Amino acid sequence: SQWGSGKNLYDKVCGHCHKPEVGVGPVLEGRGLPEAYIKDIVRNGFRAMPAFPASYVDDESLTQVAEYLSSLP
Amino acid sequence: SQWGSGKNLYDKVCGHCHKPEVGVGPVLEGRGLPEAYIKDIVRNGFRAMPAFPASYVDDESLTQVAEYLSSLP
Amino acid sequence: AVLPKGVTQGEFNKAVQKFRALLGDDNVLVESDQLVPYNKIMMPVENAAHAPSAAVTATTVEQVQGVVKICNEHKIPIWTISTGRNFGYGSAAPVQRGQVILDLKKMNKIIKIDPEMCYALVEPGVTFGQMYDYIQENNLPVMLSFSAPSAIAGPVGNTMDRGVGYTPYGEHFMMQCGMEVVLANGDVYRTGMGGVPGSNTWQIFKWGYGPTLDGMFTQANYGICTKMGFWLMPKPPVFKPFEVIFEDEADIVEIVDALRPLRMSNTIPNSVVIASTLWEAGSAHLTRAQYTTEPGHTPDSVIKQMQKDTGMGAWNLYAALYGTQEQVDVNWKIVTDVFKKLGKGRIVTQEEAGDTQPFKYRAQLMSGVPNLQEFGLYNWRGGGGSMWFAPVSEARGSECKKQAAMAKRVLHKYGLDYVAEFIVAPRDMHHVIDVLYDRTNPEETKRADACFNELLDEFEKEGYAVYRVNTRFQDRVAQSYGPVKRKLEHAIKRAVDPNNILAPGRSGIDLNNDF
Amino acid sequence: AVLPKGVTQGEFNKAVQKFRALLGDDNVLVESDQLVPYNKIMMPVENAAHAPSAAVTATTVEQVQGVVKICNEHKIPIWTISTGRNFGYGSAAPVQRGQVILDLKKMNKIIKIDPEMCYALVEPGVTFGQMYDYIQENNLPVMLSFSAPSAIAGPVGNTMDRGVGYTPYGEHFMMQCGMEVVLANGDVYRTGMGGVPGSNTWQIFKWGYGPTLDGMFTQANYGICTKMGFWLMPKPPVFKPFEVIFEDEADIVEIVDALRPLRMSNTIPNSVVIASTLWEAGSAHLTRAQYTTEPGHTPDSVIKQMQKDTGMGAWNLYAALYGTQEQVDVNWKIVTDVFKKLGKGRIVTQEEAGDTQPFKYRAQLMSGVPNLQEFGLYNWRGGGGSMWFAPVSEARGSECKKQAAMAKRVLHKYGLDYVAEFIVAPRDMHHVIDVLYDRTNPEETKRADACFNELLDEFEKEGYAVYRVNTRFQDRVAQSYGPVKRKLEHAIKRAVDPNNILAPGRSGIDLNNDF
Ligand SMILES: *Cc1cc2c(cc1C)nc1c(=O)[nH]c(=O)nc-1n2C[C@@H](O)[C@@H](O)[C@@H](O)COP(=O)(O)OP(=O)(O)OC[C@H]1O[C@@H](n2cnc3c(N)ncnc32)[C@H](O)[C@@H]1O
Ligand SMILES: *Cc1cc2c(cc1C)nc1c(=O)[nH]c(=O)nc-1n2C[C@@H](O)[C@@H](O)[C@@H](O)COP(=O)(O)OP(=O)(O)OC[C@H]1O[C@@H](n2cnc3c(N)ncnc32)[C@H](O)[C@@H]1O
Ligand code: HEC
Ligand code: HEC
Ligand SMILES: [Cl-]
Ligand SMILES: [Cl-]
Repeated sequence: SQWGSGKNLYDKVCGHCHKPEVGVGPVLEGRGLPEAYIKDIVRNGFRAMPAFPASYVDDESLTQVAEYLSSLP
Repeated sequence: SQWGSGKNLYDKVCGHCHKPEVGVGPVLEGRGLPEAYIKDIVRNGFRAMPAFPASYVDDESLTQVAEYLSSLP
Repeated sequence: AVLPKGVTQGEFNKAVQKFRALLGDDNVLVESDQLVPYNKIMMPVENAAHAPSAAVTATTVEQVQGVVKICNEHKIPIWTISTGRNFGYGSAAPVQRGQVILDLKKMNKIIKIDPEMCYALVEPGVTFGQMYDYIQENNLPVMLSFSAPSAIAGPVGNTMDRGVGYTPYGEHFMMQCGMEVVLANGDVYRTGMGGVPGSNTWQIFKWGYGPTLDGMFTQANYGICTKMGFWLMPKPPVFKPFEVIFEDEADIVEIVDALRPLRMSNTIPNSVVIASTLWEAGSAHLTRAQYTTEPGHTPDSVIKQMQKDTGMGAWNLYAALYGTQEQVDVNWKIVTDVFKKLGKGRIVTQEEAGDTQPFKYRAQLMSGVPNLQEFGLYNWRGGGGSMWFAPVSEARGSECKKQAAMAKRVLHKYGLDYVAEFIVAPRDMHHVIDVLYDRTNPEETKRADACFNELLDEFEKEGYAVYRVNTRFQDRVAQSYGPVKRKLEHAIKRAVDPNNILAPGRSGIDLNNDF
Repeated sequence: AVLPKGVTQGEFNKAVQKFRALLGDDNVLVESDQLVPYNKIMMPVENAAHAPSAAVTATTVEQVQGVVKICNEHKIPIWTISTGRNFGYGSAAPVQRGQVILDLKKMNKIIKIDPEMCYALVEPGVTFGQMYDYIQENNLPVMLSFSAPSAIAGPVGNTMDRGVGYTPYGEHFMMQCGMEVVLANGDVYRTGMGGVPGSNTWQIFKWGYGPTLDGMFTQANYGICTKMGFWLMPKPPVFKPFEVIFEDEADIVEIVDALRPLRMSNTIPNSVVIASTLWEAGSAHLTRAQYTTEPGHTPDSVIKQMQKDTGMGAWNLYAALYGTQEQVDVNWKIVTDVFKKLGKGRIVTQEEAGDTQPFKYRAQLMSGVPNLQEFGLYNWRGGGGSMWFAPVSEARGSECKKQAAMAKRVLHKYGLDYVAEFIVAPRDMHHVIDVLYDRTNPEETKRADACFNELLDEFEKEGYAVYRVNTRFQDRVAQSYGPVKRKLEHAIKRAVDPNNILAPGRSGIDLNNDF
């Protein structure tokens, strides 16, 4: 695994903008967003949010982060 | 005149090695060295001493420095 | 579909076949769905204009040599990226429609971090985040220098574009020492001391012998950087960040002139950032929509109200002090007395603005700890439209007033804001302006493009030129520097890249030009 | 008589005719008696090997453009010099027999010295002496940086060879900002911001946009530098020079390792020079003949006696402190405590060694006031034989012991002395060795040439290469850096100089080579 765990990809990349204390992006923690949605936003990017290619964040790490996000309160 | 006076060429170039307090080169002050000799040493250089081309120290400034050196004690 | 300029479908297919045989199938990307994330741009133009034909991922130098060999055979234009986080400058997308992307993100090995000699030798894909973890895990007494993208960006790519940071090692190219490039002919060239067998001085002595060519490769297309070394600041025992808030907009003239001798004598060793209200606001995560919904720029009235509500000034300066407690206390007295003699601005310390933003992020940026807080600037108007317009001037206060009025006038004409900061270095001052707009709105997008062209025209007329710009305006900016420069640049290009495969168009260098 | 390689007497005569028509009669030198002062060399070879065919003196850029135009017509190899005081590196003499000397000594105008932005824009012929007078006359608060030749040497020539000084601005090429070069095709190229019409930033921002080429010209033959800008250090209110004398030769290992963090953190801002006994002796004007007349090297016995008589140590370190009284006093406490904790060496202040030499000259060199005292090194053995051998290493103490033993062993083998100094910069250590011999003695001359070759072979084997060398060994040193570098260098040379007129042979770059 490229980032090891889903918590790792979140702490190293996503959380820098998404963690509630930062606030550049909306909270993703425990919102139940589908994996297929999280994959399209990361691969296409969304307005202010940049896109990450597979070389940076692969499909497998995307599944892991999607699962880590759902499991939180 | 390129250096203006003979005292000037001495203070700006020659004296930096030749003034008694420095001592890289022997004392030239009041030794009565011929102008024709001072010209050949400057144009050829002499062992530890470098050579200065006409563009740096012209023939006329050489005559002036020769004359300034003789007139000192 | 999307094809390189001058390459036929059959010739492109032979090339993609050879790319697969060399790299594997999962390292060659030709489908729209896997190519789409490279296309994301904040430039006022449709994606189709900077759409790549393919994307290959190399992991070794031998593979890069293989890629250029194939590219020479079938005249395939290749655009090289490292971490590809060049937001406001083109992102990861090519300069021209149809080029293949050489993505070196996977070539991510930290080769050496010497904690005694204080240097690092890394590969293109290494991010500042990756480096920070390694430094924190292994307890190395070194400090890192970067800009806002920090965590997700990298040393190699930022330096190839001659980017800047906020620590005393903030001038990144000045701290670069040794690089390895693979030339268009497949040859591996090492700058400085790297060509000497058995040497341990590649990241120690910059120049080497003979012409020193590191600079020839930065902001150019004469080679693909595969390794790069740079110097790291030793971690000081004491770090002292501070802020000075200023109420009136006209104060900028006296601040810069008072700060210059302190910055030139190295009393304040890091680059002094003096941020405008809107920059300060976007970074503290305030949006325009929560203050006014009126069209056009943000009026002086609401900017004055934003200042009242938050306590932020017209100009907010951030700087830092490093060294031992004793040398910090002494430099603190010198900095304090200059601000007191001026009778303007209030000093805000680490004690007062504790865990408050924007102080917290700037303090982190000045001490090499990563955070992406400044990305709030893209939330000011939203929509994902952002271009950097950054001219250079003398670190003279009269230059602040001159350039600000010029910028503000052209920005307001097109309904955009003056979101800017001055980064004062010893002699040079950078006027970093973020022309932010809504890229989803086609009308605002067409005005942003027009605003950008006019900012270049207006500034060029008064003798100012930018030193880094987005891919769309790269050929235009090349013109600001004159014809002889362009003639010399194309002469070197013909010599090292006869087949014009190495990123044609980068910085206005393309063999299809008439120079 | 003496003619250029490949040029016939008639073709040379047409060229000299055109040189006269363009420049005048008194600006074209073809007679032996006026060409002889350019021929003076300290290299172990007869004058005939580096004898010029002619010598032209230009005063304007238009004349330089005229000279290269004529040189292209009749394939005349031109060797460019500024102040031409390159002692121990080839002096003013060509790299190859028969080249014409473009002497730009008369092009001596100080274009601008900004006392606020702290920069200087000068022409090739300007000397440091000329600059010091102008600074003292006009009461400018700037400081100058140079090496021993100081007064008689110049900023342009020293920087084109990437020379070094002794103040915090001692790395001269690092402080260079903006240059103008005339290319082989007659075009006038300006680096950085100089190509932008109406700009005032040429000596303010180094890089500009696109590839930054200042480095491409230094230690190369791709252009003739006609103007050069550089940064000047603002004069500090307090200057504090000091010396630390060390009795034992083995102390060098602990000194360097203790000094590195102080040098890396900028507590000691200037380059720390650690001089050996014989360097210290020659600079204090002591000769070998007043101690021993025995053949071969100077034995350890007499070096020990020289130390006893004068009070000079095995290693003598000189450094300086700059800033306000308060920051100097603080840095003084930090430097003092490091030497006390080491328990070695005695501190000598400006109070103790008042008007005594060698302290006085080093203190002057560290504060930008000119003196030629260090020329006494040529009086150590006399005869006018001197070559600089200077490899680079990490600023690590174990490297001092390693390189010293290697150098000392090869020098003694040929009957020559180990006259050297280490110049410690933040990460790089420079082992400057002056291989001094008697050039009037043909046997000692033949051994000096042999000694130099062996020093290159011995050091290259252990991974060390030199970064600057005399004209005679320039092609040899080019080999230490590898074939790819040489191939790239000749590729650029074919592109900017197709007719091979611009100093062929400089740094091993010549189109008659097979690369
Ligand atoms: C959004 C934002 C961006 C900022 C910023 C603040 C905000 C809020 N502040 C910046 C600042 O203060 N200083 C900067 O220098 N930049 C700032 N930026 C922009 C930022 O995204 C970039 O500076 C930087 O981090 C770019 O990203 P990067 O590090 O990923 O570099 P890259 O891979 O995109 O490469 C850049 C450029 O370099 C060329 N190229 C890359 N790699 C190579 C190799 N190996 N060989 C040859 N050419 C190479 C290429 O043209 C590429 O686009
Ligand atoms: C004798 C002595 C010499 C020393 C020294 C101590 C002593 C006792 N200490 C030095 C030191 O610490 N640091 C140095 O860098 N050098 C020391 N030197 C040698 C010293 O003489 C030289 O460094 C330097 O001052 C050379 O003299 P210069 O300043 O006159 O330069 P130059 O005119 O000879 O030019 C040098 C070199 O550059 C090329 N060239 C010159 N000018 C141009 C232009 N305009 N365009 C293109 N190429 C140019 C050329 O190859 C020339 O030989
Ligand atoms: C800052 C540079 C970001 C990083 C790193 C990541 N995201 Fe993000 N994300 C960011 C912003 C500014 C926004 C809002 C964009 C807008 O204009 O609306 C987002 C949004 C998302 C969403 C959509 C949320 C929603 O619809 O409620 C998702 C699913 C998302 N981001 C995911 C995501 C992941 C998985 C990331 C790590 C790989 C990641 N983001 C990083 C800013 C930033
Ligand atoms: C230091 C770099 C020097 C400068 C500048 C000048 N001179 Fe010199 N000179 C120097 C030395 C080291 C020596 C002795 C050389 C040796 O090997 O013995 C000299 C010698 C002379 C002499 C000969 C005197 C004698 O006693 O026979 C003359 C006439 C002379 N120098 C003249 C001279 C002039 C006119 C200079 C300025 C243009 C000048 N020197 C500069 C070292 C240096
Ligand atoms: Cl972009
Ligand atoms: Cl010489």
